[PDB]
Amino acid sequence: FLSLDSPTYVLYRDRAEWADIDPVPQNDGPSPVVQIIYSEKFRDVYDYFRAVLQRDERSERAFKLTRDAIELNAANYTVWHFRRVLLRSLQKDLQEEMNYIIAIIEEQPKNYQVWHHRRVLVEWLKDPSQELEFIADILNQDAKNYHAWQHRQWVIQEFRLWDNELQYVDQLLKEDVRNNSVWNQRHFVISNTTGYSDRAVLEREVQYTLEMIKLVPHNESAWNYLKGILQDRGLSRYPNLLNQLLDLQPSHSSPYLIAFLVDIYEDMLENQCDNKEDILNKALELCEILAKEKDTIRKEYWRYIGRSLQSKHSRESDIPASV
Amino acid sequence: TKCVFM
Amino acid sequence: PVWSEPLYSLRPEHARERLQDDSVETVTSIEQAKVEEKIQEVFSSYKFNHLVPRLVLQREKHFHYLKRGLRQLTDAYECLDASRPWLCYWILHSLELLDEPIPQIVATDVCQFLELCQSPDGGFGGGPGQYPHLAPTYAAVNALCIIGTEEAYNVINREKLLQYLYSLKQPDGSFLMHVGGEVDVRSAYCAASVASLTNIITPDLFEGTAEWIARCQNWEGGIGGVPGMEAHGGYTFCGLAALVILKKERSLNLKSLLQWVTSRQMRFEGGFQGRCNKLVDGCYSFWQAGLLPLLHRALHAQGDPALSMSHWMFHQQALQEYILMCCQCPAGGLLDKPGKSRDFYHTCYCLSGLSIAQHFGSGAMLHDVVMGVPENVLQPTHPVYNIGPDKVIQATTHFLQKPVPGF
Ligand SMILES: CC(C)=CCC/C(C)=C/CC/C(C)=C/CONC(=O)CP(=O)(O)O
Ligand SMILES: [Zn+2]
Repeated sequence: FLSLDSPTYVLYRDRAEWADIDPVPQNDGPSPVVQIIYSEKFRDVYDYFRAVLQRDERSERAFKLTRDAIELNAANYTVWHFRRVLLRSLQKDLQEEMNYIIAIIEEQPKNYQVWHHRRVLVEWLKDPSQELEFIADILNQDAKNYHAWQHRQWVIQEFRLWDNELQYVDQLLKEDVRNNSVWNQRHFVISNTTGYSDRAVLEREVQYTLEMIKLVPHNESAWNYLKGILQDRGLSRYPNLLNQLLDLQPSHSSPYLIAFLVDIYEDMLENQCDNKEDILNKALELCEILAKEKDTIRKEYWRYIGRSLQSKHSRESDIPASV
Repeated sequence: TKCVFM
Repeated sequence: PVWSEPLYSLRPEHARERLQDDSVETVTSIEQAKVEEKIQEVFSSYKFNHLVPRLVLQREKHFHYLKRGLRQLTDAYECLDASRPWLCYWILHSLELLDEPIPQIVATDVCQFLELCQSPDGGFGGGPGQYPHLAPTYAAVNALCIIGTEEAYNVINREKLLQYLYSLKQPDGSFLMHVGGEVDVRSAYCAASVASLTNIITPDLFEGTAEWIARCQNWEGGIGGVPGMEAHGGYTFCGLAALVILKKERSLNLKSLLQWVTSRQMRFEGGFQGRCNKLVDGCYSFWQAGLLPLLHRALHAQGDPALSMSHWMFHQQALQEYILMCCQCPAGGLLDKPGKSRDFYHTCYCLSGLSIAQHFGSGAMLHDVVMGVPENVLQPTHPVYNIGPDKVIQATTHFLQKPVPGF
């Protein structure tokens, strides 16, 4: 009807069809704190929203009013709640409402209320047919939109729409291999489908990650993914890993590779490896290179790791005070 | 720009 | 020495911390590069201007900005019309950090305002007449505790508050943010915070909550909003802090968590990013760095012997440098990063982060690091509630006099 931004928009207090209602001013008290000096439009819409909410007027005009209240402050959760009450009482077409929420999210995609509303609509309609494509469009504008990814996981999980997601993940990783949201999605898909225990899958994943690490040795996401998928079973469980990382030391070094070596040593030492001592020293040597040269921002962490390894793996660690 | 928290 | 630069971000070696894109440009690297270039200008400004760097926290300016904002805000804040108790909390806490007294006229007016935001059924809404929501409820409680008067404490209707929390509790251990609302780790934290402070925690209130939070920890080591989501500092702080309140930190893999948070500190900028491969932001000076005091306490409670006795496991100096040199608005107020406009949220969090970086405290041991002029020292903040440690003690003690609703 009358858009909040049309040049001919009129305040509610000047609308004939609203003449019967007395606006309800905000109750801030005698001497307000954090009082917002609202614009005319804002205060006018909200005074009328307060009026309908207080009367619990479940009408078409009240419904149209919430659209304006929402555009003025899409974070107003109270307005969203009342709008959902109206969607049910007035038996409003939910697909028309889906069209509305997709437009709103397009304009304010970093809002909690808009995504929650879309979710409720999908639940009500029990129809996820428009989701993956809609979300893909939002992700095309901000590939790291947290709410978008979260809604995407919900849709995929609740409706078992796993079939094409790894393909989607591969596409986005191609666009920006540094997109951590995509690496997280990659893990989400795999752990809920084949799992990582399947040796063929794990192997494939590691080959892929090491390959990406070679193309962009400083991309921290690939490094965190590799550690992420191997750390639970134990880094020491994979003997070839160490040798292979060392082979990248020359033309693919990074404080990331150095840190990984320390993690491998740490676990090797945790699982009584051969040459206990040779390993410990290699580790402390790296912890120092990191704390003093290659990763000083994390000097306090690296000093602590060095101190922890020392505390429990030095040849003296199991020796009684008397010896 | 603003940081959303709610 | 004379050639020695006391500021970490201005040392010649520091330039080696610039991003290495491996000649493979993506949106992420391009964005990171833009920020680093802007931050580099800030760092090099004293040099190109031929002046001795002096890191000063503009207290007078921040105070004016806060003092006025506590009373009146421009329409720029219309987007926060449903978060007024947060505005009360951010402002009061910033003032407390700056060691500015709260006049009793102000305190009483804040109390009355918060009473109006309180719902007849428990919890506080974003403003008078708005439905209750856990975020505004958490903020309202914190603000009333910062005031800490008998009046402030008495505003909280504890029986109803407890009823409210129960109405939001889910079978899987989580909580809704508000009736008909979304679920994520923030709610567990908001609920644990207000319930612990007001002493309304019943035997079963948090059944399964710790487990639910633990499921939010992912392959990265950090915590996401809900199980399966990317790790983020905001949610990680909420997850760990709530577990700390519930005395269940052990449910998490603390080693992978510590490794993840420490990696969130930007090598060049010195501040923290919210998640891997994203940009630095002043508010994470609290959400991210605040995890270290929590981790320290947890690890120490397990008798970890390798724990430092004078510093947190992050570069305290570099964070302070980032905040002081890059996050202050000349006119008052703090910000996300250079180029961003100030706001009360970032003012509250940049300062909370600065305080944490300045103060180390592990029981009897105490050690401060105050970069720049000594007047820069702020009052300490409690790493769990983000209010003064004294306000926390005062509030809990007062509420322990009352019995847990029901009995
Ligand atoms: C008690 C409360 C309400 C704590 C809030 C903690 C925070 C700040 C959680 C963050 C929520 C969130 C929307 C995360 C993802 O969206 N944020 C961004 O995109 C900012 P960035 O790029 O830095 O991740
Ligand atoms: Zn921020």
